[PDB]
Amino acid sequence: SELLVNTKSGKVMGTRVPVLSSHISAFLGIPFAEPPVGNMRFRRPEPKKPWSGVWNASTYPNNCQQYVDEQFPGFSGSEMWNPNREMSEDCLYLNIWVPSPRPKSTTVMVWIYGGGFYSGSSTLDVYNGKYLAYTEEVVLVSLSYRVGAFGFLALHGSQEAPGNVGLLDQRMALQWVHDNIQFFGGDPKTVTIFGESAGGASVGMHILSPGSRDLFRRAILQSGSPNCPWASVSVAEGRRRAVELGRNLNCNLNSDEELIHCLREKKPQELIDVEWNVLPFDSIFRFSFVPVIDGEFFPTSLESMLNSGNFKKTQILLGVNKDEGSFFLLYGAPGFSKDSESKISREDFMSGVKLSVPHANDLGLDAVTLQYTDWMDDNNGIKNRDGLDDIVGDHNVICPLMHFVNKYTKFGNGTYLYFFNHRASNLVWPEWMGVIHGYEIEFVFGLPLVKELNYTAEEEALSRRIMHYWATFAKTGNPNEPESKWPLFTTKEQKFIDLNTEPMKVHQRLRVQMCVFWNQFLPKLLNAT
Amino acid sequence: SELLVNTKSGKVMGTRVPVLSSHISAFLGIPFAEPPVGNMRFRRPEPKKPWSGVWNASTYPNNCQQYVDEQFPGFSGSEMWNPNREMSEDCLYLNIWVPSPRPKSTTVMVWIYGGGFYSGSSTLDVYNGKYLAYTEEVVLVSLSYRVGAFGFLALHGSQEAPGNVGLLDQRMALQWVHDNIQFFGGDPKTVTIFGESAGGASVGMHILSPGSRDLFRRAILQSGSPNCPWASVSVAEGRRRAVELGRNLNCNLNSDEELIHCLREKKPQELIDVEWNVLPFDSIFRFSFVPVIDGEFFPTSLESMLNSGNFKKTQILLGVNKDEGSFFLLYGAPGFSKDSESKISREDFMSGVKLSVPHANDLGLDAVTLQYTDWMDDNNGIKNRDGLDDIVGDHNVICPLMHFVNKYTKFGNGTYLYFFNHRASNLVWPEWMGVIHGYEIEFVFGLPLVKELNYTAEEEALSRRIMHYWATFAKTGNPNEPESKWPLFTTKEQKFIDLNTEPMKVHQRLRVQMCVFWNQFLPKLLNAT
Ligand SMILES: *[C@@H]1O[C@H](CO)[C@@H](O[C@H]2O[C@H](CO)[C@@H](O)[C@H](O)[C@H]2NC(C)=O)[C@H](O)[C@H]1NC(C)=O
Ligand SMILES: C/C=C1\[C@@H]2C=C(C)C[C@@]1(N)c1ccc(=O)[nH]c1C2
Ligand SMILES: C/C=C1\[C@@H]2C=C(C)C[C@@]1(N)c1ccc(=O)[nH]c1C2
Ligand SMILES: *[C@@H]1O[C@H](CO)[C@@H](O)[C@H](O)[C@H]1NC(C)=O
Ligand SMILES: *[C@@H]1O[C@H](CO)[C@@H](O)[C@H](O)[C@H]1NC(C)=O
Ligand SMILES: *[C@@H]1O[C@H](CO)[C@@H](O)[C@H](O)[C@H]1NC(C)=O
Ligand SMILES: *[C@@H]1O[C@H](CO)[C@@H](O)[C@H](O)[C@H]1NC(C)=O
Repeated sequence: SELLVNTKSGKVMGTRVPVLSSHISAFLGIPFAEPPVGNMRFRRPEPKKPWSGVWNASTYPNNCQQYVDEQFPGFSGSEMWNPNREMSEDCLYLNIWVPSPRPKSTTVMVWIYGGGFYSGSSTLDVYNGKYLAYTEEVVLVSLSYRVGAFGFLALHGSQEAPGNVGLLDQRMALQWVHDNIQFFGGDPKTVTIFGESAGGASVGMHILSPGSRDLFRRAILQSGSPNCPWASVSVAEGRRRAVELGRNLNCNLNSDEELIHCLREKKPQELIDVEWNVLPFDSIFRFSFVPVIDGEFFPTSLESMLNSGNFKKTQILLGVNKDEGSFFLLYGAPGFSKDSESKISREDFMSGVKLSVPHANDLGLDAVTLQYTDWMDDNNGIKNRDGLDDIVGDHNVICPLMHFVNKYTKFGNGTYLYFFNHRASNLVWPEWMGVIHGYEIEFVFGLPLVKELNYTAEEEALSRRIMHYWATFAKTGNPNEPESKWPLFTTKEQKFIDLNTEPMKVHQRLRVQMCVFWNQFLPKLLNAT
Repeated sequence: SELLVNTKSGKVMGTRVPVLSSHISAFLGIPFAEPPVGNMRFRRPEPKKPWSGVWNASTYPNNCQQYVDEQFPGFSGSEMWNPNREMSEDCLYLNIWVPSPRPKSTTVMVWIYGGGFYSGSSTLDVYNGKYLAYTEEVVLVSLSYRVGAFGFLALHGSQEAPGNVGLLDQRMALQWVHDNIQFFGGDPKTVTIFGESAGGASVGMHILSPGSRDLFRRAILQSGSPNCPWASVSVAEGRRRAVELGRNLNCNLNSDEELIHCLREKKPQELIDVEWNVLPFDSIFRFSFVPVIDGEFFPTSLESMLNSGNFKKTQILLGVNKDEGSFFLLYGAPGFSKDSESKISREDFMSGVKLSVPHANDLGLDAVTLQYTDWMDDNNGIKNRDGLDDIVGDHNVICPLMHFVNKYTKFGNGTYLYFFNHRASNLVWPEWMGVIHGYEIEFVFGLPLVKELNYTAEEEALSRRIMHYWATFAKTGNPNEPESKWPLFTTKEQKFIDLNTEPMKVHQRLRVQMCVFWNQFLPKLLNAT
């Protein structure tokens, strides 16, 4: 039967799912690791022990334990991102959408979700892979990995909580795909990993880490880079946050063994309740438990790895959205509100700058403020709001990604850069937020093709165009069909294209003026002072 | 006789001079101090001893000893600024143009020339006061003062070469005007001092210095402010440069007395020959012997004086030209030439930045470079050239002046700001230089009214308009006739007007973006690092 697949770990039974007046196969909730529960919490993952009989893969699995966004109860804009399945530490499963009839050896795409390493679910409606798998004839896989303390508590030197285990979960899923995707009709030698936000940083981290490189062929990074200021911490900071977490739960802090034991006896929600109390600074776009530069998963600092060309050399396709920063200003910066135009006063602007660049001294803050202020109209509420939006987006997403693309392109085999600037016609978030962080995902996964979702014909066309770009790239290493051509990004010309409902346009040096400030000047200033 | 005036110092005989098909009286070469020759070199000036008989004031006096510009022999563009009379240390004289018939008590304007405190002559063709005196019915006076080492060698603590003596020469001339202008038909209670470049800085210095304040009523500053980075040095730097000058002339440096004695035995040209060798840095728009913050002429630092409102409170009219920096880049920056378009490479740009901000460390240089570079087109020769032009103009003239105007306006009785951006149709300097430092002078002095000079009718109209603005301001403290109105500059609105052949336009916050960088950010950065 088409819904029955025998893998190296055992047999799995899928289910037929309808999609755009047709059907395909779906194998949901396939385990790729032993449940990281009990004495295994914080530990590196273990491969799932093979099973006898048939594994029922007809329904979505549980979501990992995580902070749940309750800032706007009942509001779909924020709740569509929250876990939509019961949460549980027993959450290491993957999902696969397979075209019908089953392919023999087709292109494979593996999705990595990414809410700042503290949130994410492979089961969100916006991650339904049936549309992409069906439309582009690719085997679509979505994995999962532990987030929050569960996946990133780091007490370097300890083997019980070494850190980066959430990344290792991802790696184990990729290993499983590499070993078994052939049985689902996928070609294990043509696997493209792609993710957004922390998922985008994750993709880049697998490109960097020696132990992950051989597990995939190509990569796509959306609004996220491995070198993002929020994507990793030093072994020392990781340890500090781990100890501080223990302090919040009245744990014995005499030894790593004492701390870990205590943390393992706590219920999942107890860790989540105090998770945010360990951040070192009052800030936005900063998360508590994230990957650590340990000398193992990451041999050396990310910058020296990028500079020496110490990473997987292949083709990459990546880009950013127009207003990456708006979402984070809304959730934490004074003056912003979901139901107002959020015009910002000169004072809230300064408070925003402080929250946006927590690690900066006064001179650094002045440099930022000067760089983003229109001194011929410094009290313009809209300009202050948009200025902060750009500050947060440039610092946390765009400029770190541009640094990565320029460093990578020097050794890579092909780079394609995009700038997504289309605001969906059916967004429920206010207009001032613009093209929000994470909102290119629905186009990548083809939601606009679903009539009931109220997208415009132009948006459906955009989705199809993006899906075909992503799938063609995954298949050939070039988004262009062998129409206007998406030029290759080169060190010299640095071309990129815009992704919107208007006729494609090619541009050059994406926000270069600002990124030179964030990538070259500010770091030098903070280091000299 | 109309050409005979009895002053408190003796009788003087003037001469009738033709002007625009008419005539007026001119009393040229009137001495206001004892010749600062011999043992008086470097000393404070002494009042001229009264004389018996009639002083022949029919011809221009000698010009003070100074460096002579030979960068373009035979070229009028540069030579029209060189001394046009024999040079001599016996140069402390003033010139007066009086309307005919002689007024009884009319508005007085005193011009102060200013080539970086190292050059200047009251006899230049562009300083002919007959046009302004005649056209506006004002008594026009042009004074003189020692420049170079002769007027500013400073060995603080010594009474033989205390420094600032060139400023004291100016003061003595103003004292003479205050005491005797009534006999020429001028009203000593309505004297406006005005000057350009170092002359503009001088005007501001008389506004600041307690001992000069009571000698005039109003002030006009053109392309120069007292706080300019090149307008003054500390007592320590002044001493260092004085000693270094002695070192260049093989002087005994055991004591101030030894050094001064040696310097006084040297011929004037010997000091001038090595004058430029004492600068501390390789730089442009920096001069060797300039005013010193001595605690006497200047009670305290200029900034604390400006901040505490410790200065003469009256009305001021001041402004700048569009391309203040071009002239200095041409004479000293790599890549610039008088006969080429001077497109600058990225490397010469960096060399230019270094020469423009000599006192800055590498971080400071990077900040400047970043601020003036268009990173979407960093190798554009014209943009690099224009960028350097702006850097030099903003740092040395415009931003220091804007800082002065904002500090002054807080305590002053009325401020009028202008931005001169008309390039004369008959300039012989290349087009890339634009509206050059010092080129608004010919319009202020009315040269365009002279047909033989080949100006356009529109330029004649502009000159008349400017002359009437200057004279009406000198007379009433308001440039506007009791036509489009020149708005008052206020701390709040910060309005100013443009001066060109096009219909007057009012603007706000003159180059505020750049000046915040130069006046607030860069100083803070250099101080923190
Ligand atoms: C990506 O790598 C390929 C192969 O390493 C580059 O193309 C090569 O194609 C052949 C090998 O398969 C060689 O014979 C060619 O010489 C080589 N291409 C050239 C002209 O050097 C390809 O250029 C790389 N693409 C990018 C964008 O770097
Ligand atoms: C940085 C946090 C994110 C990102 C964007 C949004 C809108 C919500 C978020 N919590 C989230 C939640 C779940 C998820 O899968 N991705 C993301 C990406
Ligand atoms: C800073 C030096 C200057 C200024 C502008 C020019 C063009 C020449 C200059 N040497 C000069 C020479 C004589 C003079 O009277 N003024 C000036 C003003
Ligand atoms: C598991 O499979 C059975 C059929 O064997 C069926 O009830 C359903 O698809 C799954 N059970 C659940 C989770 O309801
Ligand atoms: C489409 O529009 C209807 C009615 O306006 C609305 O109720 C519905 O929520 C929209 N579609 C979606 C995304 O549910
Ligand atoms: C000085 O005055 C005399 C007349 O007394 C006359 O020769 C001329 O105006 C002046 N002399 C000079 C400098 O030629
Ligand atoms: C006016 O033009 C003539 C002829 O073109 C030129 O020789 C002269 O120099 C100009 N006028 C001046 C400033 O001398």
